[PDB]
Amino acid sequence: SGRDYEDELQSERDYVAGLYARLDAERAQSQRRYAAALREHGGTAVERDAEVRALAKDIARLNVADNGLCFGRLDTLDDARLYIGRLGIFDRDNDFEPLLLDWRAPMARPFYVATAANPENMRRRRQFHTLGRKVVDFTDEILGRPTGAEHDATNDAALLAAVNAPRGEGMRDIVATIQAEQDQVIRLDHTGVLVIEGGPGTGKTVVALHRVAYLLYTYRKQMERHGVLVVGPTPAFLDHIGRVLPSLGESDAVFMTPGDFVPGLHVTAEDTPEAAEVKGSLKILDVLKAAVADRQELPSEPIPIDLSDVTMRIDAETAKWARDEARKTGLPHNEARAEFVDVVTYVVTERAVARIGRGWLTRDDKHAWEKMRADVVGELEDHEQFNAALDALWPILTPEDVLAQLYTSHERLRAAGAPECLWRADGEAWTVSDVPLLDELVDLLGRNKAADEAAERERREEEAYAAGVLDL
Amino acid sequence: CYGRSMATGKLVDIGEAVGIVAAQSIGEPGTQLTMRTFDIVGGLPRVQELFEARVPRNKAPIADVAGRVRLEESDKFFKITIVPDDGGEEVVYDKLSKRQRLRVITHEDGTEGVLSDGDHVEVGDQLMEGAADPHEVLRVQGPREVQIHLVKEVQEVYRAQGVSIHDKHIEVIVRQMLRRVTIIDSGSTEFLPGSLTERAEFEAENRRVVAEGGEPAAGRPVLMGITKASLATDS
Amino acid sequence: ADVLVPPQKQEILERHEAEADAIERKYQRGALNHTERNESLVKIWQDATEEVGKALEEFYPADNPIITIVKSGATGNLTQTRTLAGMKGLVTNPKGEFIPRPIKSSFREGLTVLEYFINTHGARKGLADTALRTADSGYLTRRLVD
Amino acid sequence: EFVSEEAGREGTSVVIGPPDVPGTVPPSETKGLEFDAVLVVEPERILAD
Repeated sequence: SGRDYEDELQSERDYVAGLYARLDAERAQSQRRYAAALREHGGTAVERDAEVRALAKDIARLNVADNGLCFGRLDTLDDARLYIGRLGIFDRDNDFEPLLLDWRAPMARPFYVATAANPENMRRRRQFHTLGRKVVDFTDEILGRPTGAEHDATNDAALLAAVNAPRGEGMRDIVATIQAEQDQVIRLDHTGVLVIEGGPGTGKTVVALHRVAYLLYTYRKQMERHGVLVVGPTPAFLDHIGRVLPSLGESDAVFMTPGDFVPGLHVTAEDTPEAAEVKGSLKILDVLKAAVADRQELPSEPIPIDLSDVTMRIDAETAKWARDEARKTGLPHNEARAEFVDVVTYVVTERAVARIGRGWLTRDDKHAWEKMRADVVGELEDHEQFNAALDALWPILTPEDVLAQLYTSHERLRAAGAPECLWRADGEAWTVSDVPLLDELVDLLGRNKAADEAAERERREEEAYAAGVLDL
Repeated sequence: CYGRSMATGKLVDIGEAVGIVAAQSIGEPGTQLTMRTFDIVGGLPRVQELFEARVPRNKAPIADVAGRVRLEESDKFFKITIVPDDGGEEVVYDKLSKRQRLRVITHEDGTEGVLSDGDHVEVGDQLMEGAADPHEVLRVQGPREVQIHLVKEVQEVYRAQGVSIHDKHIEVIVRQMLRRVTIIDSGSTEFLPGSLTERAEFEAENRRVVAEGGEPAAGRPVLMGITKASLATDS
Repeated sequence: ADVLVPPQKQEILERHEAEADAIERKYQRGALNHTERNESLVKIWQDATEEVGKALEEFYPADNPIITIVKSGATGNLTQTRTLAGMKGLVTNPKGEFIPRPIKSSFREGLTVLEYFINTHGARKGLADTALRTADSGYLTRRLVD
Repeated sequence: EFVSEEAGREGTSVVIGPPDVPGTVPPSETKGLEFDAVLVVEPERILAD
């Protein structure tokens, strides 16, 4: 919190003010030429449209550029300032001397990829922490040996300078070794999985962030539309990261913890006890698959059908046959209800027409379509018992309820190869260890179609009744 | 109410078809307007976006209340909170993409610039640069102000592109776009709820009902488009 | 003869080609990308046309027929007058963007082969669009009438 | 004392301790951070936790 820092901060604020002034003026003249081209333009309709669109793109680019224009700055060894940003600003008067570089330039490269052991020609690197137009603070990152640097947000420079150790080989002049290690991590060409297992006191997190910057610049063309997912143990640490995170130009990060891997809910680390160590393990998959089969309950008592003449047709044979065939397609549970119903209805219509309707003495044009159709339909509409019966056998269910109907019953649990240390009173005191079991379950159960159709239908006729209902 | 016919230069006559006149006066210069690539370019697309009461792409939120603003901003987001002047409940607009910058005012004097904290806000005022949503205006401000806003926007579009259309044509069409009500509480009337009833029939029905005139029919206006409003016809 | 060419045109075009050279020097020096470059080139050869038209306005007498038919409000405008005695300037690609290589020749001097090739794009785009435009207008009118 | 003297400093000074004690946080929210001065109290309850 020195004074030289205030001097520098004010200087940089003045410079960015000048940049924003030029940006304001270019927006001004661009809106002016835009209005003009819109009114007359003199020329032809196609030239008019082209000029209109071009000036609109200029307006949009500048409008966006207003939000964090200058990322930072470079001081080279020949003492030539460079200012990096999301917009190129040149002076048309002094032969287009760069006042602000675009980060996508072959000359703003020693800002993502430069280290303290393999710099390019640089002596320093600054980052600026902006809100929308204001330079709150900045941090230097000297690419070499520091002595004391006013503000860094990690103080790395004053620690890298107070290294007091016995003379000798001395691990090759302590600083150089650290710098070369970091360089090896960052300038590495694997574009796959890297592990930086180090320890305390070595800056592994900052190194990882510089690594991510190097990668997101180098391969900014496969990424830049995907993101950077950064998980962590606590939102305090995540805000710390977000606060000393390099550019990631034109990309965006997504911060997370184990606990918010799910869309919507943010577990506050309830930390189910050590027996849940069997949840942080892949065997649990079986359990899920075995707890998602105990939901295909088999009828013990025969379910009564009352289609005005027909006897109860579904029973252990029918339900068993249908559950087996539904498990015999290799796809999720809520999409398998389809085959269950297809089979039950098949064997309750084709095998009830030739018995209860009248019987035999017609092999076509009555058995094939007519009684077929009547039985089919009378069954498809029985949303009271037939469908309640199915929902009793093949329930359309969801991840948020299986863990609850499993962690409590103590019988469904035993029917899943599951142990008994995972039983708890409340089935929705969701912990950290049962989050990945909710993301794994949406892929075993999947998503039906019928229910979604009916639901969006009702939703449509609910958004149409509130305002005016004539939709057709 | 119409005024003087522009052909005859005198007062309009009785039996003059003035809806077709407006239709044609708006259509004819349509080729003189910017178009879509075969909003950002506000030509025929914007006119189609208004006469059909469509939510815009660059929608801007308006003030449900008067009062002053507390402006917060974080990474890529604005959050405004309107502390009213009466002393009631403040409202908030939180997920405001900093892409849409703000509502610059450029006041007559002092060079206001952007909308800021501690500044004042009238009802129906716009906070973001862009294009308000007619239905919001309708519920907050009301039908008349809806109509006026729509005419202002259409004629802005045209003016910016060198076309002279007297606003009474826009007004005819708009009028026909806000010409109905959705009933809520039938009252003592021969009306169903959720139905679309023409405001004049509705007034005349809940007005002629004076016998036991202690609970008449209740209805709320609805903002339709020039294609639905042609489906919701009485013939 | 009545079609008169400003004499200042050459000074203008060379003064702007100087700045274009500067830009391309940057590009080859790495301080500039391949799109920002084209943006600057366009923003340069869009002003040269303004200056040529201004000169043309300040050089044509008033007894001239090509300026009389314009200033009388009879027909035309000064953009065509520039295109004819000045310079067609910039032209679009079939996409709809610009081409940083302008047309520094008029229809009086005579466009070269390439200039005459890259000026067919927008022309055909117009002759194509000019039915879809009518159709959109007619659709809006049909609605407004219904 | 630690707290109000560290206030006399210009660096973060978070304290760690078991959950029962008030005014001190567990050692599991400092998981991947750094501070300037740190005070840990009751090493053994947290060791055996």
